[PDB]
Amino acid sequence: SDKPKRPLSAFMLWLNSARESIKRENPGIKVTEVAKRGGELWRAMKDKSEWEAKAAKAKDDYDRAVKEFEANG
DNA sequence: CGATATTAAGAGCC
DNA sequence: GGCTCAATATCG
Repeated sequence: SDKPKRPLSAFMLWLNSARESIKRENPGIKVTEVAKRGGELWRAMKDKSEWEAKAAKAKDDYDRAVKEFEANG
């Protein structure tokens, strides 16, 4: 199928798991507080190759889905 | 289905 | 070359 949900950053990949880790320490948080805590934690996260490999995988399937967007429009 | 709220890195739309 | 992308939780 055409029209993909676009690819993500290495940040967004980690933020989804960090949301659950931040919920364990702060009960009032949802997503925007996790984005602020996220900014300070990602600044200190060297060797981010897990997060970079997962977003690079999403970029390859995005390029595949985008090829079908030109085949169907 | 589309709009509100916060933060980042990559390659696309036409 | 200005605009595009989630992730989670709710209402028009």
